Amino acid sequence: IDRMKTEFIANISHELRTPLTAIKAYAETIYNSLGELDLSTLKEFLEVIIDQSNHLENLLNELLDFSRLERKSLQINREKVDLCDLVESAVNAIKEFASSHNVNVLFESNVPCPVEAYIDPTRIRQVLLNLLNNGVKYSKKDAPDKYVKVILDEKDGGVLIIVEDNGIGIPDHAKDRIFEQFYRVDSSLTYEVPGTGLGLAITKEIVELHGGRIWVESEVGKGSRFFVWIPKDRA
Amino acid sequence: RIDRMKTEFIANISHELRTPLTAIKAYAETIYNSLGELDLSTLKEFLEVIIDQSNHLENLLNELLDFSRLERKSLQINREKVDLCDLVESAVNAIKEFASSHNVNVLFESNVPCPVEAYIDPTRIRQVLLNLLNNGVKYSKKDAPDKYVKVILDEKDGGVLIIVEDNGIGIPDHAKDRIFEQFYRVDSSLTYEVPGTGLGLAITKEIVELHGGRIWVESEVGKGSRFFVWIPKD
Amino acid sequence: SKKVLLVDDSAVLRKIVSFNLKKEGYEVIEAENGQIALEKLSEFTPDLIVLDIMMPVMDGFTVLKKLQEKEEWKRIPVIVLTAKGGEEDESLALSLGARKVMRKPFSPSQFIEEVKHLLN
Amino acid sequence: SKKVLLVDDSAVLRKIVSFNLKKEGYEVIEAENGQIALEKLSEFTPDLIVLDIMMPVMDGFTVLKKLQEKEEWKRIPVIVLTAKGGEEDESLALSLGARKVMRKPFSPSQFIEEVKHLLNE
Ligand SMILES: Nc1ncnc2c1ncn2[C@@H]1O[C@H](COP(=O)(O)OP(=O)(O)O)[C@@H](O)[C@H]1O
Ligand SMILES: Nc1ncnc2c1ncn2[C@@H]1O[C@H](COP(=O)(O)OP(=O)(O)O)[C@@H](O)[C@H]1O
Ligand SMILES: [Mg+2]
Ligand SMILES: [Mg+2]
Repeated sequence: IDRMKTEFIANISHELRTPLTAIKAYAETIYNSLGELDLSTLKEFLEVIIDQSNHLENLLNELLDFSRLERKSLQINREKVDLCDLVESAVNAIKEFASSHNVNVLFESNVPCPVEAYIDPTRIRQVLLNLLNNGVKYSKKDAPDKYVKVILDEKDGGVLIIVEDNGIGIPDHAKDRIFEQFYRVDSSLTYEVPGTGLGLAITKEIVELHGGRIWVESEVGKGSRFFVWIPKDRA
Repeated sequence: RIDRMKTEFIANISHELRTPLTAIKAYAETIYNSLGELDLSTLKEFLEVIIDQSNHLENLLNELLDFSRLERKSLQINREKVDLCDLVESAVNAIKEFASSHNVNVLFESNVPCPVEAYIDPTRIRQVLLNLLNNGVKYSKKDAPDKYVKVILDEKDGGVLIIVEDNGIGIPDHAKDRIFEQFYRVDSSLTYEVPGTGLGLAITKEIVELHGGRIWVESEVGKGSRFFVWIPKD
Repeated sequence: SKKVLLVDDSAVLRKIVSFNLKKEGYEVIEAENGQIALEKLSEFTPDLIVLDIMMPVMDGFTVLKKLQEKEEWKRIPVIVLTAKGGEEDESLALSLGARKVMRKPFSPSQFIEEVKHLLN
Repeated sequence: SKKVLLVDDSAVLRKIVSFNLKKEGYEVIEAENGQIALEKLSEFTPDLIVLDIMMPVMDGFTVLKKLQEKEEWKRIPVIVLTAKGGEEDESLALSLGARKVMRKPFSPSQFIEEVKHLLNE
């Protein structure tokens, strides 16, 4: 609505200034310290600027994809993708971000691979990355056994991917509103976790463009489970 | 009002911050992949671009943060005795580079003798002066040798009348009312490639109105534009 | 030996693209907009054109259109390097005659190997 | 010679601040939340505390509060380096006992100049 839009704008400022602080500080340090900076540190500091730019790029791509999905100008080119491979490549991309928060990234499969499916690989990779990122971002604060498990399964003439976690959990009053645009569960736990409230709004629209659905089951303290069903066949 | 501007506004932020990032990323990877093939004067030049492009990037986030504050009724003025006469030259300096970069000349004169004392917040009026100066450069004539942005200082009605004149593209009459609205931009072929959120004037309109002042505009399509800023002295 | 036409309104982006092009021993001639780009084609014929979309005076789609209308300019390879990340933006450029479209922000390493592909 | 307790949940932020602190000659001790910062105060008493606001377990405002109610910690200078760029956020920190507040993004040059000011006081 509006009160949300305002919070949303403030959230963009917050999430975007975190990598900018790094980019700006590391660059000025390299500039001011060329005389007292060995080669491996220079390369390391350069790598931070490059990595922090890539995260900053991904957040801008979230804003762009949302505006395209709002305007209804985003396509969906389907093809014969191996889904068992596609989840694994998505998990490899998160492994670095997962290691920062002490999160394990499991992939189990009930049906035997390879799992054939007629979907857009780029957009389903974006769906999985969003759910995997939320698993890491909204995990427990101090725990030794924090994980994000992706369970692949085949059901109802489709493909049922489940993203399980043992994180903070979602209350029942928020369980409906989590998929809305700009919505975030405002609490004492999630006060310092960055986010716009667009990820699940982008994920719901992408999944529903494929003729599929997404829903959630969660308990506060225990964890959350995100189920996403998509059809297999063309016709 | 409309979740249509909102949708256009989200795209505009993405477009706007995507430029200094393209630079930051390209220059950083270039330095990283070409250490053996860069003299030292270029490495410092390339590092400086990253630094400058980040300051543009940051300025852009302060616009989003200040706007959110204005909307939440969080910003509040701390007034003090300042000389708008220098505070204006200062500002003008801070945009010097952006100007040249656009083949724009930033002038400054005063109809009354300086110094001109006034009880205002120097930080927030600097932000008002910068926004109007930066708009003068942004929306100048596309191909011309005599393009400029002139700031005129004056005293009127027991107040200080700052005018920001230019000879740029101008504004159509149907937009004259809507330019100060949040998220609004004049959509046209001349303002197609120009980046912007539509927050600057909305931010400037709230800052000036918190001081008990007002802002209005006169503009001519092709000739130029003039932004009048009246503020009480004390 | 190889001559590349760099067409972009950002002077910051022209510098870093020209640096990476000159790093591979290519010659670089720059252009501030689409209208200037076409004016310089009377002087010489480039082996590759790096083209931006969003520019004042004349945009990149207009350049891609007019490159096809002239006989001499039609077969010159064009890489579109642009901030416009839409799929319908890409399809328009490819139909207008662009050989490849790369989005901004970009990787200088990936850009240069794609430049090498069209020249070789 | 001078010890500096670095308190921020970001590992990337801690590294670059630690680099500029070590480049002057100051030894640093790191803490990824407010509770660890207070736990490590039992080991040693720093000459300066670089403190973040937003972080899990315990936040910077409650750290700033707890530093004053204990007698041993209340006279240690504190620079608040934080992403919160509001005026009411600054005023709360200064009232809670912080000697200076700096906004992120920050300049390492200006930050070290302020670190020199409080240590050479
Ligand atoms: N895996 C998860 N575990 C716990 N909470 C979640 C999870 N995924 C989403 N949420 C909740 O839903 C809200 C919105 O999430 P999302 O739409 O992904 O945007 P963002 O992550 O940017 O806030 C969050 O505030 C969060 O509390
Ligand atoms: N000096 C000026 N000359 C011409 N047009 C202007 C000027 N200042 C503002 N405008 C018009 O007002 C609109 C909104 O301006 P502003 O609120 O500053 O946002 P933006 O950052 O998008 O320019 C612009 O789209 C522009 O067309
Ligand atoms: Mg452009
Ligand atoms: Mg923090």
